[PDB]
Amino acid sequence: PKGTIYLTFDDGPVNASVEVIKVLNQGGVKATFYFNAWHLDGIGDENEDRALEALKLALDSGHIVGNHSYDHMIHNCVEEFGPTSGADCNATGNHQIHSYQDPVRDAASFEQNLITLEKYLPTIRSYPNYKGYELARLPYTNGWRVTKHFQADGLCATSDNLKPWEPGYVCDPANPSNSVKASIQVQNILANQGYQTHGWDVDWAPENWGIPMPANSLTEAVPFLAYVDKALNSCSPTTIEPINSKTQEFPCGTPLHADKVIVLTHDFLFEDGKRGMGATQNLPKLAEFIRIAKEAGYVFDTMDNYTPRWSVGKTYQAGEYVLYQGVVYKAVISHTAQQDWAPSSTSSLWTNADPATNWTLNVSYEQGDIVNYKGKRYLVSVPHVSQQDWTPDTQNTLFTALE
Amino acid sequence: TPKGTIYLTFDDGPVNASVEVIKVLNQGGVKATFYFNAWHLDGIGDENEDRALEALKLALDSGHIVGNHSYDHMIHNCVEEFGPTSGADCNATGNHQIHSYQDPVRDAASFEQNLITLEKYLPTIRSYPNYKGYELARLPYTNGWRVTKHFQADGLCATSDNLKPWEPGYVCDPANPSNSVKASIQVQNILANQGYQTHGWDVDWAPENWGIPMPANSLTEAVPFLAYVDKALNSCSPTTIEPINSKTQEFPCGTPLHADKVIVLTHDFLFEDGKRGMGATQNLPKLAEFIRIAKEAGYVFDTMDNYTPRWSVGKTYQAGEYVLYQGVVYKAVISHTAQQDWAPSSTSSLWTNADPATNWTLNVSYEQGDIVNYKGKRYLVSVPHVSQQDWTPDTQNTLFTAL
Ligand SMILES: CC(=O)N[C@@H]1[C@@H](O)[C@H](O)[C@@H](CO)O[C@@H]1O
Ligand SMILES: CC(=O)N[C@@H]1[C@@H](O)[C@H](O)[C@@H](CO)O[C@@H]1O
Ligand SMILES: [Ca+2]
Ligand SMILES: [Ca+2]
Ligand SMILES: [Zn+2]
Ligand SMILES: [Zn+2]
Repeated sequence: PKGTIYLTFDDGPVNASVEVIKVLNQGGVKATFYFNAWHLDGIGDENEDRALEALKLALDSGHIVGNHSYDHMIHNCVEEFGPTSGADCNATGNHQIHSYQDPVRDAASFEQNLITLEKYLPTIRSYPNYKGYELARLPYTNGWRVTKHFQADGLCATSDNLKPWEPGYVCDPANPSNSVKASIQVQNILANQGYQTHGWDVDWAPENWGIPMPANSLTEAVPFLAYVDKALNSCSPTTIEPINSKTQEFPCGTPLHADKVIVLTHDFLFEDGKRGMGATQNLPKLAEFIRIAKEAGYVFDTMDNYTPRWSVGKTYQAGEYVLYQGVVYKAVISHTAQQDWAPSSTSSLWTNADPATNWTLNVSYEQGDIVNYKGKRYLVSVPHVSQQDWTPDTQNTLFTALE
Repeated sequence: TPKGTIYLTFDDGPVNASVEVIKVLNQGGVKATFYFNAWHLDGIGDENEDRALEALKLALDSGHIVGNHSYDHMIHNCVEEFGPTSGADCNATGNHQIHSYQDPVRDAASFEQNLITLEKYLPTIRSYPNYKGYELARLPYTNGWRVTKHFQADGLCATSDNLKPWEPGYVCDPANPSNSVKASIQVQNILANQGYQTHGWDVDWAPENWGIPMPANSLTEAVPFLAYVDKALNSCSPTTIEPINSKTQEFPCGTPLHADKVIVLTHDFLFEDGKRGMGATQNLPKLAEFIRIAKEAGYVFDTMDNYTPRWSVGKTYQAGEYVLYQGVVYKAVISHTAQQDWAPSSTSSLWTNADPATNWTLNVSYEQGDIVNYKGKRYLVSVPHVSQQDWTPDTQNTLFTAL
């Protein structure tokens, strides 16, 4: 395979999601859907009466469902959140403005998302492809919490004053907006609940948002495949445009990102409706893209596999990463995986490399890491692998409490 | 060896009274488990609770275990519309135990809301290893257990559709439980599919006399309460306990995991000088004394996170013995001594997963007649077997029969 494409669809489940999924199924591929459950409540200002149907269809078809927050942060676009808020924020177009404010409340939206999904589809946890409590992606934000050493933020994703295209708009990644700062804190809060978050490499979007029916200008399949070819092994989260889509400090060349392209797109771009004739014009682009991408040697996978599953029989090199039971591990020593020697909190063969900051067992801590433990912050003074006896409040040779 | 293990469990905190309870436990040199309802943090729980957050912090800083007792103690099912006054409204009627569970999906959701509220008021709470809000739960009103796949049982008369246990004409039929009970059974199953264990109790430290104006004053004295604990030790109390709504009728008497252990239920609010009596002045001394004399009698105190004993390297396990490892219950396949690199897991030959859940799961020893959920469908285990990845119920029409 020349690479692996991860088709990721944001902002469903909506009516438009249904035909998208059928195109995927016909194409013989699985995708990842980052869902906002407010559509299930009928308050998301989309054609969304088939939201539940779409959710079930996504899950019955084997696609992965991940967590895009309950309301896409629309509570931070309006004065008081309610059933008309999506339409209000759509009226103003202030989505990217003050998008994150109180990061605790904003992170709680992701958990509210689990509540609502599990409300409308009480069986959802019986689906192994339901990953709502494991995989997430922040509204507006090309931000990543993949592993302890694969993390980076969208430093100008959202603004305190002006939308990006506007004159005089400033973006200083070194002194990011308050919204960006808050969004970083959300990332951290989620990572401490065990989420990975993933950004994207390429965004399948209207080439022109200024024309009527802008969804019609979704990149045609052939040139889109060119964009994908260009993103492959090219650290495109740093070079992608527009600016609010960049991940400025993305660890170019980080091993898990090799030979992979994450495509972001939006279900709503594939309906015939307020944005254009997206079903008529864009469903065949999706279909053709899948066909010609396969032809060209790409395979398609899902974000539960973006960090590969630990596999019995496979030989691992030290430093290689796996996902095992939702936790990221990094191989300590090269070896071949066998049945009883899975990664764990006590394995000598692996350390826990989750992208989290709370003190955790069997983590290779590095000098300069700051960890949280029983409500305090501690600076790691000497590198070591955490173990139960070496708690930060009792090991001042390893940790120093910060003020 | 100790005479047995006592698990002090305090329900309905965090409130003001919690603080002095915690201090006495601390002076007693013991750790307890608090099953909390976060509505007190919002100040709508109708208790003296301005120090709720102080109490939560103190509980966690003192090393006590925090477990999930749901956000509002199901008060939303005691009133027409849940709101800031519903606690008082329900205290006005005394209908806590009537229609206590209705929509199990919604009631189970209160346990997740509890997580949200706790993590809102104390954003650092996940940095406490003693925070087990997302792992350990107890249903309001209900002596119900989801411990292991072979250690589960319900409070078949815990809650009612009409009358309370003391009202004449009240009838408890375990064989044909109330609707509220059936709903609570579903809540147990929902939480268990989210990874919770739930535990009931063996003895309840409560007013000896609810008919006086200051009922808290009649909390059993230390010596005779110790006698109750003694009586409970190895004698299947959940079946014999009174009142009837506190029974666990089908409790697996003699089940090994329950041997030599006594779980004590009590309530923080019984240790307050206030509307229930002189709880602080009268009951804090009883608590202190009970701790002293229990120890002198050979008992040790432990927390509910250890009720299912944590897996520990170096310990020898026997075939069929249960452990907890990373919040998951496992059951030993053969007698062996535990080694660092051979931990229980989804792929371990030494252990099977024995969580008390019903969703189809890897490496579970299924029995004939077990019913599992998988991708939205229910399957009868026709051929008992240990589940593996290639034997998903949708593809194994000999091992499983679709219902
Ligand atoms: C231009 C456009 O379609 N923007 C949409 C907005 O309509 C929607 O409410 C939001 C949440 O899904 O996502 C995007 O910002
Ligand atoms: C008689 C008594 O004290 N009942 C209490 C009730 O007051 C309280 O609101 C509820 C939830 O905390 O727990 C108990 O049912
Ligand atoms: Ca995880
Ligand atoms: Ca668990
Ligand atoms: Zn989005
Ligand atoms: Zn209670």
